[PDB]
Amino acid sequence: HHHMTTVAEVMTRDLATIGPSQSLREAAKMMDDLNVGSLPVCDGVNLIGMLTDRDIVVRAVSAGVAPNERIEGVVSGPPDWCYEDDDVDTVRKKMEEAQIRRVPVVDREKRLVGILSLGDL
Amino acid sequence: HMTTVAEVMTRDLATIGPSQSLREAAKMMDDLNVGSLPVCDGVNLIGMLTDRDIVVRAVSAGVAPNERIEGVVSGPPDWCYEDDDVDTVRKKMEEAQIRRVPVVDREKRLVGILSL
Ligand SMILES: [Cl-]
Ligand SMILES: [Cl-]
Repeated sequence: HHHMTTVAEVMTRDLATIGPSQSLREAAKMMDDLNVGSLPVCDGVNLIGMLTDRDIVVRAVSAGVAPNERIEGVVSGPPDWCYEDDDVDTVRKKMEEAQIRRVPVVDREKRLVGILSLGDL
Repeated sequence: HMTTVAEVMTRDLATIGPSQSLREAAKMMDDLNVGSLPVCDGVNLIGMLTDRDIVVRAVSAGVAPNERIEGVVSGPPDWCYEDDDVDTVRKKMEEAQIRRVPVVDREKRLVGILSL
């Protein structure tokens, strides 16, 4: 048995992201269509944060921020994130510590390369 | 000895009615640190409105925060009686990935909320 499993071996590489200038309505539609509760917010491979369904509710809806408004005013971080060569068990423990279900994965240049979800484990 | 739902549920009820706004629901979820709220019209338990429901049924449709929540909730809700076995109910909650279940008496009146 050669090695402990790395994030790269279990993450998804089919990346669905949303930009900071897109609307809360667009984020909510993407969450519904993809059946996910959290989206990576990026400009291209440049990771800004993760936006959750609960973030939309407690940071936007509760404050009267309407669906046409841009995501970027609602994003708050710093995001959890990991490197693709990190050990998956260590990352899983950090996800449970933050009570998150998806974590973005970057390469050594901090470019977004994947998403690790609890369901991948 | 079997622990019943009544022994561990919260009896302090904070519910929302169908005529109240999405903003009010979201603010209650934040203030109470919960992901779902019982929707009640008087003694009539209609369903459990989740934070995700607000997003995928209201925000995704462009609904403004001041709009009422009526019709956003979908069901039927999971629910249990106060004298049900809590271990059984929690097994069902784990299976369905729900974190809160409304608890009713034999007349189907809301008496508590079970969390975990
Ligand atoms: Cl989901
Ligand atoms: Cl929560």
